[PDB]
Amino acid sequence: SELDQLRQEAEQLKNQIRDARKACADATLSQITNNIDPVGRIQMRTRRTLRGHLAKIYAMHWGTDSRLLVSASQDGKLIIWDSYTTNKVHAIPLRSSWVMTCAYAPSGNYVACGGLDNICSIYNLKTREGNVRVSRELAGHTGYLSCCRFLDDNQIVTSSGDTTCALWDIETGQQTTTFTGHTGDVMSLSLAPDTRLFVSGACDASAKLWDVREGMCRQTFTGHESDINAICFFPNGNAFATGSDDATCRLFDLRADQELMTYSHDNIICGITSVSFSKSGRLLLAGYDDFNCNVWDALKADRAGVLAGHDNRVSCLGVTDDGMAVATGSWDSFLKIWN
Amino acid sequence: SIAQARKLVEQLKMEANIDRIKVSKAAADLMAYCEAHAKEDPLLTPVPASENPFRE
Amino acid sequence: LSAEDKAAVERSKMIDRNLREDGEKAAREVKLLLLGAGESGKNTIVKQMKITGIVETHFTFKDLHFKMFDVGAQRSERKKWIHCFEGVTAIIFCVALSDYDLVNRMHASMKLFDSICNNKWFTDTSIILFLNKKDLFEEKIKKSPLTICYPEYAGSNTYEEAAAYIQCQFEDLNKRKDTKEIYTHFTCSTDTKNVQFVFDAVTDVIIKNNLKDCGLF
Amino acid sequence: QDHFLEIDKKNCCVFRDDFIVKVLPPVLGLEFIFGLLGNGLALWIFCFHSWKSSRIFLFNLAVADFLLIICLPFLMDNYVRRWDWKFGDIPCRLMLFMLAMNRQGSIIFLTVVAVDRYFRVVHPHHALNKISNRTAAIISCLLWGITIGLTVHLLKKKMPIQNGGANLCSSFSICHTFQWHEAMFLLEFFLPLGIILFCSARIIWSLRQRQMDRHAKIKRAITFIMVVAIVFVICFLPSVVVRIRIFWLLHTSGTQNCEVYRSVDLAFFITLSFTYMNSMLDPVVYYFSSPSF
Amino acid sequence: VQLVESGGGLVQPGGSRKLSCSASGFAFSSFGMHWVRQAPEKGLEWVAYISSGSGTIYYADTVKGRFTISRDDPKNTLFLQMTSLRSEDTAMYYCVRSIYYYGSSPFDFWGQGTTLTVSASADIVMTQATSSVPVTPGESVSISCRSSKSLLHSNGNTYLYWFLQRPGQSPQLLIYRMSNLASGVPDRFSGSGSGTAFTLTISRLEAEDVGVYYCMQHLEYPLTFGAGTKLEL
Ligand SMILES: O=C(O)c1cccnc1
Repeated sequence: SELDQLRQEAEQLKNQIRDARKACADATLSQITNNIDPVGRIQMRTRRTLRGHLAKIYAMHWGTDSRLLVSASQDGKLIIWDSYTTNKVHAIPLRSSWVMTCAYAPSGNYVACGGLDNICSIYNLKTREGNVRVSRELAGHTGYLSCCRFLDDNQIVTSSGDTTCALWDIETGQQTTTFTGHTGDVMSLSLAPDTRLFVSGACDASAKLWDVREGMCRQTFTGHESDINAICFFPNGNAFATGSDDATCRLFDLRADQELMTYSHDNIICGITSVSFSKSGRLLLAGYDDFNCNVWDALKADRAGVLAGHDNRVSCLGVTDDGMAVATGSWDSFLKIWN
Repeated sequence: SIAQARKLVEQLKMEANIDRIKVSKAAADLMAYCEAHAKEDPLLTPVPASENPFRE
Repeated sequence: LSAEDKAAVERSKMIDRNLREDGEKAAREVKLLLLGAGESGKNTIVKQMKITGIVETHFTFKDLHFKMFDVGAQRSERKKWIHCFEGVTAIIFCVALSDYDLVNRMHASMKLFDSICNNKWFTDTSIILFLNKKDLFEEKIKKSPLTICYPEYAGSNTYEEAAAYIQCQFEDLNKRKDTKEIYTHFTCSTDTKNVQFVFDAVTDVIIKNNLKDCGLF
Repeated sequence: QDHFLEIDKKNCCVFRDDFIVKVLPPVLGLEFIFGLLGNGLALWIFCFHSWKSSRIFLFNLAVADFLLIICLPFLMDNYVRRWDWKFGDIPCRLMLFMLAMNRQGSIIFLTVVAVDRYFRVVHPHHALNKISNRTAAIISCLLWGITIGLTVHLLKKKMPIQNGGANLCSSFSICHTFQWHEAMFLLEFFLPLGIILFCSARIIWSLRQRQMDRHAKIKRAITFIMVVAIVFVICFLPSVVVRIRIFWLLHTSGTQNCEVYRSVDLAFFITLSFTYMNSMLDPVVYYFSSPSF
Repeated sequence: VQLVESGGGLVQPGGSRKLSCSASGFAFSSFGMHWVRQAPEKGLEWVAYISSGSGTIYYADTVKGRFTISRDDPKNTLFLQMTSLRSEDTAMYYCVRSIYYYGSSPFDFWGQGTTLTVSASADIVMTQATSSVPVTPGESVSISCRSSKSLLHSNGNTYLYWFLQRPGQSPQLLIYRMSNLASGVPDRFSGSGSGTAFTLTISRLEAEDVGVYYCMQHLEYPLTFGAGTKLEL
């Protein structure tokens, strides 16, 4: 028996799960979506241009008010941008300039940042002293932090470059739940509207669904052939999409446990950095390494819009909860508001 | 090793026990939600500049 | 027109002034990236310098501020975070000369150097080669020949020729020879010498970028 | 005496000869086209190519040359009629001021580019990081203002002097006094020439000291700068030498009684065409040298 | 957070002196400063304002030119120089901090104040409906006010501030912009308005509510105060 029998059993589970996935296969969404009319070409313009940053912008996130957004760039500065009037509400200097992830708390009282440093710093915005100060130093990780997202005013879920994903609480500063299912490096995270399930993609082309409370792998997806660099949640909370360096985007449904479609075009051959969804879910916006940001129809899976307002790699892409505007940031140190 | 393979077994039976639903019905749920709220999605159908807060 | 937003605009102007000052400050400073296999190899030059994630080393030499980033402790796939160091002036790559007799490790260093050299992100960044363990290599030559892991090698076993052979074996992997310039140098026990070589190489690279911007390269 | 004084305020011994129409038309016609094409294409390239301070001086030189090459086709019209001019005083002095200011600005911008290269080679760690674009813009505006001020002396219109009832627009002549315009023609050469020669020598010395790069980059830059310096010297030296001989003859007896001015005037007016040949050559050398073009 | 004022005292007519205020517990550099004086028998009234960058200095119409305000950010202290003082200048002066950004709560902290005494148009006028209203514990009291000009700015926010000054201490901010609660204020407080008619409701009054309530507008540059309504236990 020994490792031979165990490996054969694992292979048998793999075949059984593949056959089960084939069992529910009914029809590709493309044919059923033929009934609904196409969205058509979408003309998009940049209403505001944020030129405060001077280095490459890596990550950004919108607030719950759909007005304030937080930007992270390699120069080691976080800027809170007022979208309506293009004003810098706050400027937070970072001890570690190598920052590639940031998030905005749902209540708008806390922000988080991280990157090549193994510490996920938490900053307070509403300090009575009037200045921004560090609240917690989550330094329990070993690998580089790639994505951190606020789950509540006292709980934050973060993913590191190692094979472990950790859930942290602000009050104590210790790891509550640790997930070790992934084998590669986790790049991006996404929190469902319910705030009970969250997906995670790793470099091994594996997307896994994790439960915040119970803490085990609920779903697995292996439709991609390369690293999952971008991942986001569909607004309804039952579907999610992934972006990879293979120049293709894909949409998965938790209930179906299958890849419903893949978004790609022959001309596009470079990787994908960030992905986001619109309020209605019709529009699937994803950044690309080229000097272009592509908007796809999530249902028909076709190129619906083209944003060529950038001259460098597009890295971050955030969509307001109300869908009033979309902000796209690139490595050109310029952030533009689009709608 | 064996233990982690057994955990894989459990989750797959766990996902197995989840009622893997079929593509249909599932697609109709998305279609119904879109048409039910497409009437008030600014990015799909923008409001006039008078009501739009982002007007120049 | 505005009533209270003028104060916000003024505050934004102060923030912009501070950001511009910090940007000029950072632009004046020069960045260096550390790479190699084996902690002692990198720590040798760090100790030789004269004034947990990445380790930041700041030192002023000849009125120039040097920022050296040690990324050897990350232990993560370089393919997903090497692009962060696109703008670094030079990459200090360290390889121990005495590592050839240890288990194969010289072959691993050669693969690491090949991967770093052929990276698309480092297409216009120079690499500074620091061959550590100079004395240990000379002691090793008298006991073990270089031909154990170098079957193609055929020549006398001496310090000069062995060092030259290792140098030219590390040099050929630079496929894009026209753009990049490899400034190989042997680590010296005497202080105030390696830093001189690093400063000279960085000055040469900066002159090259200046001439590129002029319109001559 | 046929070639007597065309006296307005000084004893101008201007001449009128045959070879001018036989020799000027081809050179000036070819220069007009070649210069306008070569320089306008560079301007269009700049109109869509970044904003870094390095190219501001090059664009200023390009616009200066563009303005320069327009007046020369009129200097032609003057030569075609062999020192006769059809238009009024206002056009004459406006176009001559444009020509002189353009030449001075081109020389000054060439010197500024040479100094910029000297700073960016010999002293990489100096006030050259990016001289924030506003600083370079104000420096360029100050240079334009000072060159305009040193040339407005021409715009104080006297009259379209008539030799035999035909207007001649030459500010250059053999005169009894060394007015400002003669010193400017010498100061525009010795100072910029010395500055550029010193910059090139220092660049060569520093590059050869400890900067060896035989990958067809450093050698290419060295040869390019050497050849541009050589063409500048060849273009500007003959005219200043001719004027030096003219003024040596003027003071050393022979201020009147038609001296070798007979042929020296032709020599000067033929060597002056090299000043516009320099304008023609400047873009093709400076702008096309970079691989971006 | 502490704002301690000092330097007041007795001044002869047409005299001069320098009031000082040392700031601690907060970033003085970021916060702009306001000066408000209260007459022994009258209400509050704004004097001058200095922004964070020491620019856009504003003065009241009745004190323009006569008074001057300065700051020294390294020194972490505020100066208020006055000369040729008049009889009406006798009042208790408070230094008030203020930060200006989206979601801010300006005028959220007031100093203990310094006393000054002297030996023997085109502004916003706020009409106070009442000056004294008896109340009892456990009841509800509503205070109504009127403004000469509508404060509903086109941006959607109204510039209204409510301050409560109990006997023996400086005023305390209750509600700013008639839609937000200041830090440390019990949630029982509430406010509403229609652009011109403003009401302040204090449900479930306790004994600590005894004091005088002052209204403030921040639409126009010249800040003004109301006559003040005093509540009797
Ligand atoms: O270019 C000049 O300065 C000039 C041209 C023609 C005649 N005299 C002078």
